[PDB]
Amino acid sequence: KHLEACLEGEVAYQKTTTGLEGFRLRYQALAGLALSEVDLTTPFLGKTLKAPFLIGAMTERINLALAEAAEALGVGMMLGSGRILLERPEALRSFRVRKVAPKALLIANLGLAQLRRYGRDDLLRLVEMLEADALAFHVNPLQEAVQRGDTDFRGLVERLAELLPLPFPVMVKEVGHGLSREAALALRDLPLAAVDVAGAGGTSWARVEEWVRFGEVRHPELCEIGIPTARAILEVREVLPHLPLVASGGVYTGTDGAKALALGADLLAVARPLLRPALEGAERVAAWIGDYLEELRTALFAIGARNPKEARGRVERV
Amino acid sequence: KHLEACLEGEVAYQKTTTGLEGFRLRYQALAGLALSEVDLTTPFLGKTLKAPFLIGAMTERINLALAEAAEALGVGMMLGSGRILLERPEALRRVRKVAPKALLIANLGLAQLRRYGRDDLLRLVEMLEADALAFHVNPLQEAVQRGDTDFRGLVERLAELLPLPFPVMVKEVGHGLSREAALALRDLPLAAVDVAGAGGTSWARVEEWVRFGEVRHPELCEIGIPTARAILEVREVLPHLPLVASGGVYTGTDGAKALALGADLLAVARPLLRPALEGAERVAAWIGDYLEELRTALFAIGARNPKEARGRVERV
Amino acid sequence: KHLEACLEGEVAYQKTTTGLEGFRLRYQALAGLALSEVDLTTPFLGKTLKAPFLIGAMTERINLALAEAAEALGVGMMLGSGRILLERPVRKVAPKALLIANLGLAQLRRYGRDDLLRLVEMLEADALAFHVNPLQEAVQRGDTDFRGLVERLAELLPLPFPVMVKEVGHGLSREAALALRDLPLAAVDVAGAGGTSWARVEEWVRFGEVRHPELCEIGIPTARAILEVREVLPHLPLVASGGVYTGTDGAKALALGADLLAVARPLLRPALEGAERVAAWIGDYLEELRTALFAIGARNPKEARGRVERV
Amino acid sequence: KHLEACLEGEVAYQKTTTGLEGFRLRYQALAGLALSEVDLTTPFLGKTLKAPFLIGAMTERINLALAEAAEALGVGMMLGSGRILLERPEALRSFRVRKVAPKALLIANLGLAQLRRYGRDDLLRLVEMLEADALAFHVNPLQEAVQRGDTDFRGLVERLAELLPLPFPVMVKEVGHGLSREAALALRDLPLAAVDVAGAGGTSWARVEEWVRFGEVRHPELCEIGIPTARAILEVREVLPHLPLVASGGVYTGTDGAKALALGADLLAVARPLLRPALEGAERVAAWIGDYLEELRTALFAIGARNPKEARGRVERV
Amino acid sequence: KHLEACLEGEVAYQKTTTGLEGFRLRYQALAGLALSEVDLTTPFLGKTLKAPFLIGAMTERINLALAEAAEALGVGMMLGSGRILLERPVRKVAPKALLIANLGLAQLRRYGRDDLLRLVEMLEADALAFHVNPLQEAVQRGDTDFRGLVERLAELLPLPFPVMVKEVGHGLSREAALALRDLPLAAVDVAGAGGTSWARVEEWVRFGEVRHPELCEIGIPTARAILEVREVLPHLPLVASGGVYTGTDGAKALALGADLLAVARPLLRPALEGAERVAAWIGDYLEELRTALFAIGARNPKEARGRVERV
Ligand SMILES: Cc1cc2nc3c(=O)[nH]c(=O)nc-3n(C[C@H](O)[C@H](O)[C@H](O)COP(=O)(O)O)c2cc1C
Ligand SMILES: Cc1cc2nc3c(=O)[nH]c(=O)nc-3n(C[C@H](O)[C@H](O)[C@H](O)COP(=O)(O)O)c2cc1C
Ligand SMILES: Cc1cc2nc3c(=O)[nH]c(=O)nc-3n(C[C@H](O)[C@H](O)[C@H](O)COP(=O)(O)O)c2cc1C
Ligand SMILES: Cc1cc2nc3c(=O)[nH]c(=O)nc-3n(C[C@H](O)[C@H](O)[C@H](O)COP(=O)(O)O)c2cc1C
Ligand SMILES: Cc1cc2nc3c(=O)[nH]c(=O)nc-3n(C[C@H](O)[C@H](O)[C@H](O)COP(=O)(O)O)c2cc1C
Repeated sequence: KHLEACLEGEVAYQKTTTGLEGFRLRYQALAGLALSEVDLTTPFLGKTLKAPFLIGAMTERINLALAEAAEALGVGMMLGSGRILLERPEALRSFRVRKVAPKALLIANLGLAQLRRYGRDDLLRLVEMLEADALAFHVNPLQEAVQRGDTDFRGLVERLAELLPLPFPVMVKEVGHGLSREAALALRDLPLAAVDVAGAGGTSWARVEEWVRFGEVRHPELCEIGIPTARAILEVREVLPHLPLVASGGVYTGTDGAKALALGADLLAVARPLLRPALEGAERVAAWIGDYLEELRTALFAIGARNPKEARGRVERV
Repeated sequence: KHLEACLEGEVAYQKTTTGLEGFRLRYQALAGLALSEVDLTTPFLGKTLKAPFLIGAMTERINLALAEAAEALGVGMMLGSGRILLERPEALRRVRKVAPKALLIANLGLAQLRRYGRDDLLRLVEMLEADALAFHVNPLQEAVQRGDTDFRGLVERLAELLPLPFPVMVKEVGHGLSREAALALRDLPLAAVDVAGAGGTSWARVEEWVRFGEVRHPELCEIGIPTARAILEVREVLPHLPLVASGGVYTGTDGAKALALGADLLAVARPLLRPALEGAERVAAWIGDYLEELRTALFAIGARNPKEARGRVERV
Repeated sequence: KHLEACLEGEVAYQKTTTGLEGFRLRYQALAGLALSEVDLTTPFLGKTLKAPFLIGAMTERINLALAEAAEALGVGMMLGSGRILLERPVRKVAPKALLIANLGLAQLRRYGRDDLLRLVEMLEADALAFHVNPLQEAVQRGDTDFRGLVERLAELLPLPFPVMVKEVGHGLSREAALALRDLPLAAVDVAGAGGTSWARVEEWVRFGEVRHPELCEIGIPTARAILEVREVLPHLPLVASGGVYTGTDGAKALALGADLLAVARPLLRPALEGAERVAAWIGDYLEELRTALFAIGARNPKEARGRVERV
Repeated sequence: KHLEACLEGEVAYQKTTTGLEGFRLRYQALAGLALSEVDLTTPFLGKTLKAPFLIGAMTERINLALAEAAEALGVGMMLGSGRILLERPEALRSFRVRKVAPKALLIANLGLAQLRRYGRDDLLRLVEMLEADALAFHVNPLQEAVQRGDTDFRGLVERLAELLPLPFPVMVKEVGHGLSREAALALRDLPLAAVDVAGAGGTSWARVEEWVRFGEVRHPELCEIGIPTARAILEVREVLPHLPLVASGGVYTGTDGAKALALGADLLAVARPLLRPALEGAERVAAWIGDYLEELRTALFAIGARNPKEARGRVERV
Repeated sequence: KHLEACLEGEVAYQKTTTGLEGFRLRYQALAGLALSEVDLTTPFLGKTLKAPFLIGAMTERINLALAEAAEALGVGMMLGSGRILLERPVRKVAPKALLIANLGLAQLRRYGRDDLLRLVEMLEADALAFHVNPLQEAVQRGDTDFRGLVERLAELLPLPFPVMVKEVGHGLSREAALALRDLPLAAVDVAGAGGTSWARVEEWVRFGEVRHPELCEIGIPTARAILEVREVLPHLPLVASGGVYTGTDGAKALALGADLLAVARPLLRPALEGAERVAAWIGDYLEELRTALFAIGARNPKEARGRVERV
């Protein structure tokens, strides 16, 4: 159903935008460097990816096409909520993807609200079964409100905070509505491995949720609520000046990814746009991502940056 | 192919603009002067042009129509990359024949200094009988085109073998020169600079259009410094070097704004491409009309010449 | 690539239409019957389908989703050109379901009597369908020779399994139907213009856009094709396909002289999402075809014949 | 719900039209008559109405506003399905409208499919309770199909045919999808008092029905099925050359009513367009209808017709 | 100026169309032939062209680009009014190519037998074409006297080289064809409405805009002109021109009764870019005309006749 909606409905934001359009990249006609010298290699969560890119979390045959491409290109990949795996270890055969992705970095996904019913061990089991290199918890009160699902988000930050110091790197992310600066403050003390701001502008899960319930978005404005990806990057970075940040949420082009990095991001993550190419097969997914990085490179090149790092600051507000 | 695209495709910028629309000219109803007294005469690169205008660089029969008009009106003209001439001296069939007096800036493009030197340059300005030489930088274009993508140490390779017999200038091809780009040139003894900013023709678009018959990465091709921003930024860094505003400065009124923001010369390329295909008379008509309005604009502004235009504009 | 284009490009016809819009169904407010009494059961190619519907030919994991649904609902299914199978040697999910193997006429120039039997064999198909498509092949720039294919079939015809001829969306004219009148075919698929234009799909694959629009709109509108072909082959069972995307349209198709409806492209996306989605699509289509036949006053696909008028 | 949909949804036909636009009225600049001499008086179902107009059937406080206006202007009125009254005689107090409409002609409404569960007496009781001057049965297989209600319309024409010869005049009508010529044939033998073709072009009850189920019309083409009001008039008249016919189904203006009459109708009936003015009160309803007849008169006047009858034939196909 | 207008103004017809859209080509999915066997070779005015195509008359450097392409592909070419040549006295690039000299009827009022021979002479043309255009001349406000021009030609006719009459885009009516039925012409160019409207081109030159739109839409649609003229001159070779801008349209043109297609304005811009560009344009046009004839079931421009129906 949710997969159906993302593929057939108007689930993207209609009024709010990532805000990246409000910034222009500083073009250096005389930055004097060679395109061949711009290196996208970037180490993330204890592994060296060939580009600062992560396939976004998506929730069976799609995962094998996504992963296969992740390996082929050398980029990371966040798995869909393995929440269903801790409930049916028999269903493990379908998230089994290491087979196609031997080396590729794989972030397992679970979602904070679950720490209210799962603990220390269960977690280890999940990262285990999947043979993941890390684990990501996603928070999403607005989505859950509109969906009318577990609507209780009390004391989840501490329940994590305590049982934290885990064997594998851990990161927190939203699902497209964004993480505010105060949200970043609430995480500043936990020893996280990284953060995914996943802001507004791309796919609105409040819309995806309503579309699943009515076959149309009945409360448009309610579903546009969120922190634009651009604002989220700036705000979160502002609070966590050193933790590696992932910009996701409508960062659908290489040029935009460059802007994302310039504003303070370290990694880019794309989800919905890969959903269709994933249905067509790994080759198609690899093609999509390949082209995205091909332009991210050219963008960094025109900016005068030799790598995702030197992009920082190379942008100005329109 | 490139000539085809500029003539048949959507090669102009779609979202980014020159930004000149963000400024209004300060109309002086009582500046108390006569239209007849506004003089466009302006000396550039060691020659006195009748108007602060340069026909933009364009790359065979078109050049003879452009030049012929350049003479007729007394404006300059930048030649297309004569890069092909240093490779096939036979095919040097030259426009001086139609343009005896007219100021002609030869064109070559920086990335070439990686394979050509001191002499070769002199030969080019020579063969053409040009009054100067212009090197153009364009990493973004070359990236999208997928051509020579190496721009390392080109500024110095020029810097050293610089002090040349003829005046030299650096220009972009429509994506613009940033203030830092102007900084990287501040030390070289250049004769002038052409900021050639975004807003007019996007060569990234022209390039993609040549490869797919359509622009596949629109946003990627809109990357650049708007002509208005480039004028302000570059002037800011090189307060005295003569500057050429080009890149979507398609009307006289816009040229006036360009000057007001800190430019000394205006340059137009693509818009002249079609009239050039129709003949010199048509090209002369176009440019004539442009200057006719530039004059009226300077007149309404209260400026007697391209110089007094400086500052006579405000941000909307 | 072709699968990519159908899923991402403007491959549907832009100017020519099926023409079904030119006809209105004769609504009988007092036909006096019960919706429950309208039966879609229809026997085709030696099997009894639960509705006069066939999943259109489409060319790997999609086929298993399409077939699984074909079984679930009791409708037929045409397989993609098994041409690739005779060069590099789904029943598992579809035990009972009627399956028409597909090959394409131009191949009889390089394959014969046996090879055919082998194909229907390997697939465990209930019949075999040859598709003709000169316009597509022209634009594609593929095998462009269609000489003597009708006879090469005509002779080696009388085959162990029922055989049918079809186009790929540009339609079969009345003269085309004449050229087939003598062959002992099991059925025909007019596959007319109005839905997906394979000339467009073909050009889109070559330029990422349709460069010769008008050239790709060439064809016989599905409505015209039904009328024309029926006119020539008054009894051979006919399949209406080519932009017959709704139940209401299917009803019109039948009313004009069709016996079966076939849908292709519209099922391509639901096929990528899985059998449940495909079954949902088709289920809904038949749900409306039934209501349409109901309002028309027809108790079955047959009584629909003639229950329509030109607007 | 149904009342909600007609008031808030796109329940009118989207592609099919009444078809009246395909005819132009024959304007007689020199028909040489006085506007004052065109008389709308027309006797229907044993009563003399002041204009060939009937308020369409609509299904509580609205009925009192509609009726009150019916009296005020001297036009008829068809009541909503009193089907609910034969099931809850206690609910009679709400259809009780004779109090406001002492004289006005009132056609009770019931709907054919009910003769499968009600008989001779029950009918008399309904016309009785309401103190109606006649009874109208409505057929609507397409609506019922889409609604998913009683979908069995077998032998309803005869069940009526036999127990017919009733104490009060009886008429058959559709609900907006129209009656075909064959439909008219199936009625040619029954001794009906009149017929309401109620064709397509105005409100599509298939759309109203789907809108109630999904909050949107999911099968547009399916809901456009029907006989355009113009076609229905011609076709039915063709079969029943003398039975008085009512043209309804998108005949929303006086000028259109004139066209309706010209094509062979005797009475015009309007429903949905009166629904909102009915919610505002009798005065508003009277205003609407008053204005409609004011233009019908002018139209008949320009046509050269002194009354609804002389309108017959005064129109041509564009 | 006129060259400027055609290149920069809205000189095409705005309301009237060629009318070719009113016909659909009869697609023969089973015409059973090979694309390779459709031959465009067609002999015209005493020469064998490789395709039934003629570059339209256009009026200096453009002509060398057009001609050079004419040779390259093997198609004909009509020269601009050489009227200016008989007042102030391209084969070099086009040695073999068929070249129709152009002059225009209204000139026979001031030029005679010899002068004509001189023109065809100087140009080394293979024939001569006179163009009539009262509507253009009216709007232009030029020589507006067209009296007795048909006879002045009629008499001094029987000329050493083949002669043909044409309009300039407003078309030749059936009666116009009647007035020519007696003269021994080599061929006719109906040059109908639907493409470039010279009344518009003319007004655009005078006001920089079309002030009397409806006045400039006056004319016989190319489709009607083909039918009407053919009707009167069942055997004289006919050229369809006037908005016949695509191969598919050319096919329709032929099907309705034309023998040759001629394109003008659409070649004007590629002509400004050079012969290669012009050749590309025409090459692509014939490439589709071939495919169209192929789908129609026609082996050559002749078998196309009648292979079309009215929509
Ligand atoms: C089909 C689909 C499934 C998803 N499943 C998950 C999931 O299981 N867990 C999660 O944390 N996010 C999930 N997401 C969210 C993305 O990882 C993330 O919210 C992103 O911001 C939305 O993609 P973006 O805007 O490019 O489109 C899913 C998104 C899509 C489209
Ligand atoms: C047909 C055409 C050919 C050109 N050729 C050259 C060239 O050889 N070298 C160069 O440095 N710029 C060339 N240019 C670029 C212009 O000189 C310059 O980039 C300008 O900013 C684009 O024109 P503008 O925006 O008015 O249109 C060419 C532009 C056009 C339209
Ligand atoms: C992805 C796709 C694959 C197809 N593959 C074949 C094929 O292998 N053989 C064939 O004869 N037709 C094939 N078709 C054509 C259809 O069977 C048929 O031409 C139909 O008329 C097009 O579907 P329709 O108009 O509903 O959409 C294919 C169509 C689609 C969309
Ligand atoms: C709120 C509403 C309630 C209705 N109730 C009935 C009803 O009970 N019985 C009936 O036979 N028709 C009913 N109708 C139908 C009308 O009498 C008739 O179908 C008409 O053709 C629709 O109105 P028209 O097209 O102007 O809008 C109802 C229509 C509306 C808008
Ligand atoms: C630039 C241009 C110049 C032309 N010059 C002539 C001419 O000298 N004599 C003539 O008879 N027709 C001339 N024509 C007309 C064409 O030969 C003919 O009228 C044709 O129908 C218009 O081209 P078509 O509709 O494809 O565009 C000219 C057309 C154009 C566009």
